Formats: sequence, C-alpha cells, structure tokens
Amino acid sequence: RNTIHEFKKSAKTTLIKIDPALKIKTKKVNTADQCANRCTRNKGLPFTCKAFVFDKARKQCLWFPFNSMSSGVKKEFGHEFDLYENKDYIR
Amino acid sequence: RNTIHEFKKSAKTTLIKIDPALKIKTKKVNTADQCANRCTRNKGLPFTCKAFVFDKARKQCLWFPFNSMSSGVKKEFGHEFDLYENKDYIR
Repeated sequence: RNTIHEFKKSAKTTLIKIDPALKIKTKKVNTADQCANRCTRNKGLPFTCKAFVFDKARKQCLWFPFNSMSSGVKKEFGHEFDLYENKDYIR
Repeated sequence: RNTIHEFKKSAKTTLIKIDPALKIKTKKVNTADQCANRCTRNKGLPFTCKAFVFDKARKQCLWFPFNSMSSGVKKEFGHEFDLYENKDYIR
C-alpha cells in the first residue's frame, strides 16, 4: 500500500526546471502518500515518474520524469517543499 | 528551524504496535523539537517518518514509519506520551 518508503527524501527541497520545455504533472491531493502511490504506478502520467515534490502548503503533488541527477532539473531550497526521489533511479 | 508545527498533536497519546515485527527508531534527546526535526528530515531513519511520539518522562523520541491511519499501529492513552503526526500524511 504505502509506497512512499520507496523514496529518498530531501526536506525543504524542490526541483526547478533547467529546461523550459520540460513537462511535469500536478494535482491537489490530501496526503503525500497519494503522490507516491500515483508516481510508482505511473497512473495518469505520460512518462515514468522518477520523483515527486509535495507542496506541504498547497497539499499539491508535482510529478517529475527525471530526478536531480539529470541535466533537466536541479534541487532548490524551499520551506514548503519536500522532494522524494525513488530509490530505483538513484545512485 | 522548528518543524514541530508541521505536526498534528494528540496529547497523552502514544502509538502501540499491532504489527508484530514493525520497526521503530528511538533516541534519548533534550527536546521534542529534535524529534520533529529528525523526523521531517528522515535523518538516521531507514524509512519515511510519518509520526513520532515523545516520552515526556524519559525525554525520548519514538519515530514511526506509519501514523494511526495504518493497520500496523493505533492510538493508546498514556500520561507520559504525546503523539505528533505530520500533516503531510494526515486526512
């Protein structure tokens, strides 16, 4: 059920686009567990979700097709954000 | 700095294991703020901390990979305990 444990967490961290034409999916939810479950299952996503950011203030999921290791995005500090990168695509 | 406000508090409450082999991490500390900070950052924890209990008497943190909404644990009254569940995985 709870797949959030499949991710490595970077607190107060979000991912910002380095590439202007990079698409990411978003959705207002209730819990971060919904973000993780949708990510691992790739449900409703047009790409393989490798990581997601949870906006703790808006209660919003940000699904990404790449993690911090790619050239398309990079980490950025943010009080209201938590970054979750699936361990499957890390290191 | 003080991430404890990211949690919903249940006074005089702890979480008891329903799951026989559910692992939790513990540590004697000085304040409950240390527990909250270590939890939101997942530092030193092999899982995603969703909640923590503070033993007010021993000054000890109990970090949990699940909150009361999961079948693996449930609330239990206790004078010396305070339960803190992160709002990110609540409701």
